[PDB]
Amino acid sequence: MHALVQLRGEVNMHTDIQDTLEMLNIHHVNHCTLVPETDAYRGMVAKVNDFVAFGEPSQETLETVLATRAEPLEGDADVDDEWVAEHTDYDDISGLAFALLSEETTLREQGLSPTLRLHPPRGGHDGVKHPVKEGGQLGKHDTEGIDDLLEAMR
Amino acid sequence: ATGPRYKVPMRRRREARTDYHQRLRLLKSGKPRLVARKSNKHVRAQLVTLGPNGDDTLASAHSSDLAEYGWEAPTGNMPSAYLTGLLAGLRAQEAGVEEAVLDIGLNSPTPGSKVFAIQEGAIDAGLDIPHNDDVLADWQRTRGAHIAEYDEQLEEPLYSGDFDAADLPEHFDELRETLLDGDIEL
Amino acid sequence: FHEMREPRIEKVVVHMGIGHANAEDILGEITGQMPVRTKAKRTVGEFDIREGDPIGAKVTLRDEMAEEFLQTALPLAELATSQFDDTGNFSFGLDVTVNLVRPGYRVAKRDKASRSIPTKHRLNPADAVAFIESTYDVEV
Amino acid sequence: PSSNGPLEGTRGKLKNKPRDRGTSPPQRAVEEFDDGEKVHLKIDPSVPNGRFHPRFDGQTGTVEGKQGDAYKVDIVDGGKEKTIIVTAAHLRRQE
Amino acid sequence: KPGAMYRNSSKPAYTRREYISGIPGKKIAQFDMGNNGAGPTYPAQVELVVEKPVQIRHNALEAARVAANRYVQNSGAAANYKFRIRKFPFHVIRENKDGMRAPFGKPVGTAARVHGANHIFIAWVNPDPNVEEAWRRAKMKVTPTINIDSSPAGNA
RNA sequence: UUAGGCGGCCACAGCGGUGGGGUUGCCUCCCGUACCCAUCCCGAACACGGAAGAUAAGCCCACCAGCGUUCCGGGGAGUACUGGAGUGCGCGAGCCUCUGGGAAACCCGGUUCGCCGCCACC
RNA sequence: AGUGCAAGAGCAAAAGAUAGCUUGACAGUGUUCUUCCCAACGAGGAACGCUGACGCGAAAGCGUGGUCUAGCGAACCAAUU
RNA sequence: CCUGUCAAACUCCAAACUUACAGACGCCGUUUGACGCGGGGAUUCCGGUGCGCGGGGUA
Ligand SMILES: [Cl-]
Ligand SMILES: [Cl-]
Ligand SMILES: [Mg+2]
Ligand SMILES: [Mg+2]
Ligand SMILES: [Mg+2]
Ligand SMILES: [Mg+2]
Ligand SMILES: [Mg+2]
Ligand SMILES: [Mg+2]
Ligand SMILES: [Mg+2]
Ligand SMILES: [Mg+2]
Ligand code: NA
Ligand code: NA
Ligand code: NA
Ligand code: NA
Ligand code: NA
Ligand code: NA
Repeated sequence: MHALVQLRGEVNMHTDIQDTLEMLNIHHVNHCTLVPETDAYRGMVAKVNDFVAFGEPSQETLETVLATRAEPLEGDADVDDEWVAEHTDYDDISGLAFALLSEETTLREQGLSPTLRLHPPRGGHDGVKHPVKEGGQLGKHDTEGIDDLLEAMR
Repeated sequence: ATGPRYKVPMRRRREARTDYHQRLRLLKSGKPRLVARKSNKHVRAQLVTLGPNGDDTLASAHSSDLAEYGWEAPTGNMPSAYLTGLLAGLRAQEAGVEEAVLDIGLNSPTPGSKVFAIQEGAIDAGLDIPHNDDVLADWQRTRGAHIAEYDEQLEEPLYSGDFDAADLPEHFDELRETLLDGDIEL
Repeated sequence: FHEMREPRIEKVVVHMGIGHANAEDILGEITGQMPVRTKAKRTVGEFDIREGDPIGAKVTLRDEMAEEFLQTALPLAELATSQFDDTGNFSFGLDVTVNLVRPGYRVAKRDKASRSIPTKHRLNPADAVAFIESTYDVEV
Repeated sequence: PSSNGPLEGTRGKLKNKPRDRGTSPPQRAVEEFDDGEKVHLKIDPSVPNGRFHPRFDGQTGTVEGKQGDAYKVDIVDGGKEKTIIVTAAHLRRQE
Repeated sequence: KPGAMYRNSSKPAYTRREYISGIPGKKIAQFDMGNNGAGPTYPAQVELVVEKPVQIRHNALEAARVAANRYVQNSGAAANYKFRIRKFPFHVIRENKDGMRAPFGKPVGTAARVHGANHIFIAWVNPDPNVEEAWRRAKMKVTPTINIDSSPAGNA
């Protein structure tokens, strides 16, 4: 399972690429979604490769971001351990996190918005004109790499 | 053979066995084919249908297994062909086959030929087949009369030992008569 | 093995390549059976522009009709060698050609499952000279 | 295009590779299809008759009855519904 | 006319003589120079390598070749060496010589298309590289910057 | 399939070559023209009638790779080309990096001298 | 090679050649595609049927002119069936 | 036999890629009625630029 964050805007981006992000529930910059590692999903992320940051996050990081930026399908309600326990199959954020990571369920299945609306990266990211292997922030990241980004956008 | 661009004919065209232009036309009817084939000594008749991996023969008769019913004469003649046709035709009927189109392969549509005798036989067996009566022999020749008379110009038996000296178109009737009722494999 | 490997005469073609006939008559008597017209192909200067057009006749003789003919034709010829086919044929003379081959030739002349005669089973110039020379005359 | 006939720009699609040259096998010209079956359309360079407009080469339609020995195949050109009269010699069962 | 007009390979390949008439003859005199009777049985083999894809008019080929071979006469008219220009001017070139109306040009010449890194010239010499000099003069009359490369020759 | 008939795929099956096989299931060559039929001339062919002979053709069986073809390993080659991205480089032509694909020639070594279906048959 | 004529395509027991026979280059009426990709638009064209009458063939079958894509023309008026 | 080169109107080969249909996932629709059908009203038929691919042209 990979974490998807749009880092580049819609202006001037191919339409077929924009619709792809939209099918992955991201409609704004800094919006994140969690995607299972399947053939179907893999092709989609490859197509979006140049306007996004993605990678497999650590259990911890996912928990921090889930707690901090997860939302119900509808409403303000904070998604904390109690919420998770009183609304999902799991007993706490950690349990949900693990299930997501092991691709056993999805944010929607558990009554949560498929989108984690992140905050801009505190300290700024590495740039949206170059990929990771060049010092930029676009493309596939290290688990440590994704974690840094996700945590700076916590 | 000569290179990458060289065109090699379909196998059965190489073997000079199948006329594909005639085959297509034959298959147009959507009906089973009455395959009439000859050999120096025998005459074969098959009712073939189309299949996913090749033709399917649903019924057949060979001039050899004619003796199996009382044939004691040569098997490469007119009376032989007719009977083989009738025999295959009967087996055809038993198999639930009601109609067919005559496929004479690479043979020639010569009037009174053996392939047409085969066709006559199959039709009398009950098989409905597109035909033309005045392209068939005049019964007597089918019976084998032309050969009996030929032996009349004897001086030396037309048949080396075989059966009879003056031959028998009567043996023909006895057999046809036989095939038209009961008996095994029919 | 032999008997089915030994040569034999298959047709002798006597033809008079005239250029426009009355010649048939002699061909009929020299051979014994009707002659056949010889149409020509292509338009050419020898005032022979007509495509379909009688310009000679030929006669293909087989069996006895061929022997009974060669039993007078050969004697009227001397030549041999070099003037022989690579397939064991030879033409001399009014032309008189002799096509020679062995027993299983029908295999390449019939309609069903026809086939081209293997090089080995073909008749060589030499194996030809022998057969004929061994029939009322001499080679070279 | 410098002209607008049906065969304009069909040099490739209506030409056989040198080895597929020559009369095609009759088996596929007699194939029978049922209404509802999905068939791929592809003109066979060697078969003159039963063809359809070259623009439809590559389409995959639905057999929906027949006319004479030819079949009536329904396709969708862009957004438009069309019916194509075509013989078995130029059709293939999908899958 | 300047090479500026034809040195680039931005146009389609235009070489089909069955649809193009009035093509000027080539000015290139020979392609095999020196001892063409002998085969490359020499110790040293130097090559003139083009470093950029370009079009070289038959004009430049001839002047480049002449300037090189005419100089290789530091070895003599019947000297022991063989010189080869491996390219031929296949590309037909036009000129629109009315303004931009019906501008398809008329044939005015021919040029050879050389891709960066190909060798246009190859000389065969015994340890006597006067050829290295014949080429300093040759890449002097062709558009691109060039690399003088030696292959069989560890006799440095 | 101790040899047959109708085929499907239509060169992996072609081209060329070697060896083996028949008182019979057989196929052939073969023998022969009163008939049905036949040659713009010839029972050559086509058609019909038939077994004295033969396994030499064909055919069937076993096999050979020199040519052609099919597929595969290794090399060429992750090269050539290319869908997506870049305030990367270059006077420019053009190039480079990241991401997703990815060849052709040719060389060397294997494969391939058909596979499969229905029917008939010591 | 040939197949009337551009170019490209198709074709070998043929779509080519030869021979013989024949007039389907037929009347009537349609389905569909094309003309006009997608996407409306006439004449024209083609493909594929049917009804009727025929030709040839043992027969399956072929023949809705020429192997395929050019060779075409509204209303008003006249002549004609 | 050896040796030197090419093709918009060449091809023994042959991509990336575009494309018909189907299934799967995604997204979407069934009170926000999608897909589609029928009807009313238009405006519009001088376009331009960047990038990729081009054809013409010294540009
Ligand atoms: Cl037969
Ligand atoms: Cl159509
Ligand atoms: Mg909300
Ligand atoms: Mg700050
Ligand atoms: Mg920055
Ligand atoms: Mg043998
Ligand atoms: Mg036609
Ligand atoms: Mg007027
Ligand atoms: Mg009038
Ligand atoms: Mg395209
Ligand atoms: Na074909
Ligand atoms: Na002017
Ligand atoms: Na220079
Ligand atoms: Na005549
Ligand atoms: Na044999
Ligand atoms: Na119309």
